[PDB]
Amino acid sequence: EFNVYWNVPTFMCHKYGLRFEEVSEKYGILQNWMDKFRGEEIAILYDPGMFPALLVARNGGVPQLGNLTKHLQVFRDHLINQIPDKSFPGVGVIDFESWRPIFRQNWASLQPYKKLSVEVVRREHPFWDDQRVEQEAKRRFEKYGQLFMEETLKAAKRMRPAANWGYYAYPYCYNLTPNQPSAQCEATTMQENDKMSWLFESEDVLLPSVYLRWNLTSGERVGLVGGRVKEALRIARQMTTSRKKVLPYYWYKYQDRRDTDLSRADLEATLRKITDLGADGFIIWGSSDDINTKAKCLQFREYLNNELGPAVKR
Repeated sequence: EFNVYWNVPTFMCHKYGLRFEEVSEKYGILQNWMDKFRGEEIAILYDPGMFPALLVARNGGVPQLGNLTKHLQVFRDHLINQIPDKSFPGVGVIDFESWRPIFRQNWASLQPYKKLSVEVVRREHPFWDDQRVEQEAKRRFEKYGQLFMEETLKAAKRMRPAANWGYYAYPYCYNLTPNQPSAQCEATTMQENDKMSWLFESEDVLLPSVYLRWNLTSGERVGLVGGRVKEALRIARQMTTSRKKVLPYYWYKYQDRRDTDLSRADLEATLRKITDLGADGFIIWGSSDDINTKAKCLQFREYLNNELGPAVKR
């Protein structure tokens, strides 16, 4: 079975008389009833609850200073508000992007999580040797990072047990990065994904994000997708406990050229890579900002009928 899901917020175009019925009627894409954003096929929760984050530190900033009970209470209300049907049977996507639960992977723009972790240990234990400080910072961050992510996922699964739940973008790969220029995932990240059974055995579906970059060759764009889909399939077949579905998150815009629609050549080669590798389908995502006016709705509909729809159909 191969299932393609509509996760583009075309509900914003309904006020203009554009209901996007062709998604399911012509292109065979699974679509929520009445083209609702959240429905029986799929529902994404954007930054649900009150995950500790650095924005100002929200709920502690780093997970080891966070209030878990506060987060879980808010998360419960957000889930119930957005997914009122207890019997929701679709793909439930938790979109939590503040930090990675692996200390080492909080690089570049996520570096402040590493720094704050160490600062807190140093302040509390000024006379601990540096190795002890570093070790403690990593340990505490990973311990509470795991607690927040695993407890939230457990709560979602308990409250909505008929759905298949997962976190957006995990597992990570970091291919075509400086440090890792080839299309293969970073080796240390592969090892860290292998030891993250607490997350992957609990998830029902793996959702690697495979958004293309414009500043890459055509072959490199396929490689970006391929490396990420292979990482998710390895982990999906890994898992001791179960057989996970793999549904890559796919965007019709370039991640580094956000106003530019994917070319037909790119749609064809990358959607072919996803299917050829044996994924269980894919999820087409869109940003609200790209279809929040009638003219944006009509331009997106033109792209859907000109290129995206046809490519997805076959």
